[PDB]
Amino acid sequence: GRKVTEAPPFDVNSLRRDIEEILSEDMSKGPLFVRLAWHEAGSWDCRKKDGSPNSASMRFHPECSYAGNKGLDKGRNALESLKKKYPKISYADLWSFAAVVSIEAMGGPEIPWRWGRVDAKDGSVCGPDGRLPDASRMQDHVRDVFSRLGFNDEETVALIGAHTCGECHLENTGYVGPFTHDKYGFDNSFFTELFGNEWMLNPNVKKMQFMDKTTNRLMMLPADVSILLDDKYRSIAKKYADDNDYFCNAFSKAYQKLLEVGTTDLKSLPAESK
Ligand code: HEM
Ligand code: NA
Ligand code: NA
Repeated sequence: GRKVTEAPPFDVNSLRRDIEEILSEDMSKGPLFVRLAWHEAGSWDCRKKDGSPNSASMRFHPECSYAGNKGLDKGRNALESLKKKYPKISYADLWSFAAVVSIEAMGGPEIPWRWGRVDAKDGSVCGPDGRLPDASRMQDHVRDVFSRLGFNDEETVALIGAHTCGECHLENTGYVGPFTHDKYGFDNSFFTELFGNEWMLNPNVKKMQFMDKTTNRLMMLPADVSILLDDKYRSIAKKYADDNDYFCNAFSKAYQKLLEVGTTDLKSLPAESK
């Protein structure tokens, strides 16, 4: 084990500023980068110890063409110019970093980030499909997926609270709309809106989704509203709705863990780079 501290081969403080500038020109890329890094880690099986998480294996087939990753080409493409500018960064480090920077940019927690991920060089390391969650399914499927990733219920609910930011796109997943009225803010408001609305069927979307009664401008997936139906998940979501600092600190710990599954030999930044 034992902590290793070392300056990375790239200029992390300049890289962070370049990412922030991308976000200031196009805030929609912030939630996109958070989803990108999550899908790159979401292939993990903590039992089989496979799926090539945190390795930018999503840059290869078949993983890049799995339905759960549709739209993430826009995320990969959006970082190619920073890859060229900082050529000593791995794609895996760049994706994960861009996600932690995005979260901090949207007013979210400052999430500790370590470097050293090594990029997949071919498709042979890609694990199979059906590792990413199915939005059309409910709480048992959610628990099955998050237990396979190595998370408990408190970490599962906190991670799903990332839908505080961003929105669904019909062209990517057949789902449409934001989860909150502040989609470029990172806070507990996915839980506030979840408890604070009556969810009804949206009759105008072919894939089954909900809308809020009050405005019809929010949406929830079946997997999202399954947090209300599971007694255990509901109790945990209420704690997060009630206490944004507790939600932010739970999300920070769980998202760092996510961006580190199936990794070795990671390095802490020198206090001044972090
Ligand atoms: C039950 C588990 C989850 C399911 C079923 C799920 C499903 C989805 C779907 C279907 C979208 C819409 C994607 C699109 O059309 O562009 C989405 C967006 C998003 N998801 Fe998830 N998700 C889950 C968990 C998570 C986790 C764990 C995170 C991160 C820790 C995450 C973060 C995001 C973000 C940030 C967006 C917005 C992307 C953007 O605005 O481009 N999700 N999710
Ligand atoms: Na992967
Ligand atoms: Na929000």
